[PDB]
Amino acid sequence: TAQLKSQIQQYLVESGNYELISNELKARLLQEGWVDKVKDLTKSEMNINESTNFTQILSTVEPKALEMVSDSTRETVLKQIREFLEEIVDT
Amino acid sequence: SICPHIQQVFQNEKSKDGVLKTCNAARYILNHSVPKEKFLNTMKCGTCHEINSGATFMCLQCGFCGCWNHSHFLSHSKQIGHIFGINSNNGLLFCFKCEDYIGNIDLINDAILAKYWDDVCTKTMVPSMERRDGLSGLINMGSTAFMSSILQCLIHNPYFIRHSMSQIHSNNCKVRSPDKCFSCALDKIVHELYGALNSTNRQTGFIYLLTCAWKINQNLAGYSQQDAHEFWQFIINQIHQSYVLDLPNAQCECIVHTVFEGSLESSIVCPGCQNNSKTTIDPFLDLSLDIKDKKKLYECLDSFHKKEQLKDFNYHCGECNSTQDAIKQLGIHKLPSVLVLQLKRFEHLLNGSNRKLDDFIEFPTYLNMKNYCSTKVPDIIYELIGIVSHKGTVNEGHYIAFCKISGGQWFKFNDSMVSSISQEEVLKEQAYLLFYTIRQVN
Amino acid sequence: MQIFVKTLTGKTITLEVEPSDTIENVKAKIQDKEGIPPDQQRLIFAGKQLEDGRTLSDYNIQKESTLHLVLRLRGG
Amino acid sequence: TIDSISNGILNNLLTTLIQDIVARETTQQQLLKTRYPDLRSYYFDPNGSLDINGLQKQQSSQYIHCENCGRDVSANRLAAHLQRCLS
Amino acid sequence: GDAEIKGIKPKVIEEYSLGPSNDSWKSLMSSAKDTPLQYDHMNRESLKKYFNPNAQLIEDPLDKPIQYRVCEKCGKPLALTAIVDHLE
Ligand SMILES: [Zn+2]
Ligand SMILES: [Zn+2]
Ligand SMILES: [Zn+2]
Ligand SMILES: [Zn+2]
Ligand SMILES: [Zn+2]
Ligand SMILES: [Zn+2]
Ligand SMILES: [Zn+2]
Ligand SMILES: [Zn+2]
Repeated sequence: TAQLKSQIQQYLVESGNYELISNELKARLLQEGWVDKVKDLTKSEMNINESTNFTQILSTVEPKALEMVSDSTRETVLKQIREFLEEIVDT
Repeated sequence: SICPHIQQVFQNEKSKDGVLKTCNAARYILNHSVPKEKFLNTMKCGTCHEINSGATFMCLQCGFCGCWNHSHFLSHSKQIGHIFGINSNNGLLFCFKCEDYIGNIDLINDAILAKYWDDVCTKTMVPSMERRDGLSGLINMGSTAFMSSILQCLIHNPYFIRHSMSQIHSNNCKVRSPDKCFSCALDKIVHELYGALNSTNRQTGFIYLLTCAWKINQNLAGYSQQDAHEFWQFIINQIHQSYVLDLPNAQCECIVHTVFEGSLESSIVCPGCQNNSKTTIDPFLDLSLDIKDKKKLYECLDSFHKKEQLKDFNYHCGECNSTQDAIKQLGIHKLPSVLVLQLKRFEHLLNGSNRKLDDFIEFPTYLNMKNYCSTKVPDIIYELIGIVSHKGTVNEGHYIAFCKISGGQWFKFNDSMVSSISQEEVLKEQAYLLFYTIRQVN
Repeated sequence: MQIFVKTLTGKTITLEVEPSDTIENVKAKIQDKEGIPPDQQRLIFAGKQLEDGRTLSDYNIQKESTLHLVLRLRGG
Repeated sequence: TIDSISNGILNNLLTTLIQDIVARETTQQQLLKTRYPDLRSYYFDPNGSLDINGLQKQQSSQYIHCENCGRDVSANRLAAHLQRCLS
Repeated sequence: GDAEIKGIKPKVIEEYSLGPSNDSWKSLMSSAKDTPLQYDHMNRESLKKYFNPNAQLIEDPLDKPIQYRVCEKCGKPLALTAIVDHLE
């Protein structure tokens, strides 16, 4: 169920592991240049759109920003998450 | 061009005071909540219970929080009519009827001044368009490139700009004037570049600075070619001396000593018994790194941090009584908020000359200092914000500055020419000095 | 007292000194080891260059303190 | 699945962070567009010769009025002027 | 990795106490007033260990342009926190 995902998130927050995932993700994105790339993308989308309307800009930036995440960052963070999940779910 | 829903609320003074009070309250909570509480109580949707289901918004009108990704705040606003929510990652106000953020109302952006706003509007205005980022050239007055390059890094330093615009020096300064006071001259440059003093425009503060500098040190006053690092150290020392001069009652608490100061741990280790005393602690305001036979900045930090056995040092171990050559290591004991790096772009040869080292050294846009701190160590990431480059030889050349401002944008400062430049091109420069500001400490 | 200088290559050298020794005397000892004339040396400790006509004790340099030696990259 | 849930958690973090960055950039440009009806971006010149206003280097014949002696001085000699003039 | 999830370990549901919510974010004020200034990406314990205790910190100093207004009388650029005092 949907109740499962929230319980798990709640676990990751109370154990401190959520902050570790969230910091590590942020550190790696920053270092690979992705934050600066999203800022450059958003600037360009605003120019094209001729409007700063957040809903419109987000619908075009968001899919491209998700694709810009390096495979390296994506797998490293997925691992760190997976290892946290193995401690608390039954397989 | 403004959300009409919020304008409608703002017709009634009391309703307006109520919105600002809740915005102030939400933002105070966001800056004073430990990470676990902040996740559980500001980033958790009241309807789906997930954490970070996209942005989570805190309702202005009730205590509910709802997510972006499953449309849960949007449902709250249709069900109950509560159309305003505060994004819990940044404090921004979203209108769910417009489906846009409200970012262009000065009172909301400056809500911490809400109670004074009558007086604020009438006595102060918004920056002018061409002055808003303080971008302006400084004319070459003879050999002033070593001055202007450093000045541009300083007036684009977010710590120095906050300090200057907060009037900290102005409020306490005894000497009173840009003719005599070096700090007042710096503040006049900021005044001129971001405000109004009310072709050769916007040079008055820089002339004042040239004059103060002549009264203290003629060699660094712009007639002859000088080193940019030496001028950098000269300026910050003047800022510190102004602060000492202004105290009623002469570890320093001035702006320089709370922003640029760190300390090194120098350890001398028995190779006999691993005895780790005495460790010495030396302050620094910058690190000077050797670059010979290296190609990356991290390799230069590695060299600085590498163990050396001291062959000309007289060692006697107090634990084991050994007299073997001691092992010396420099580590960082305390990091500063702004890390300043000087690359030692010069060598002395045993034929009685000096020559510049022109090698390109690769520097990153974000720098992790974890592997350089003495004594697990977390990730400690700085963002690159300024570069001073030198072109020419050891005895003659020219300086240019590159600085980074909000929105990812870099500018190149070459005397009177200020130009827009891509990050990619900045990363190709021959860096002499590098300015890094703290971003993330895990 | 023994102090250290981190030199132009990052190699550390050691000097034998007293707190009352002048900076100019310190520079002449570095010249003996490195060969760099005193007027070309910049000696940095705690963010300040050490000035001729002052002494090590003026700058609170104690045993096993490390000075950083640089030259000047002139430009204008 | 382990991968199912892992991806969901990462996509929560990623979209949160994207939405934060995009909100900060769009409010900022919203404010600038409202505040300056006439707003134009800083000129970017891929040939690298024009300034943030689209002007060329001025280049000499520039002067500055010296406040200390009341006389106009060639701008590129101001530091040399001040050496004599200040004493 | 493709392994299916049966449920949360019941060992774990016990240790952590794992409809729509009744929580109010407004109820956070008292504990927020008791809490020193926090940074989202600057771990407080790490700060005390690796940074000076009087260190000036601006988290994310380039996220927005510098925020100021200009005095109508003297044209000085003023940080928001300095405006009321400047106005004598
Ligand atoms: Zn609206
Ligand atoms: Zn939800
Ligand atoms: Zn509500
Ligand atoms: Zn002053
Ligand atoms: Zn100080
Ligand atoms: Zn020993
Ligand atoms: Zn004159
Ligand atoms: Zn004023």
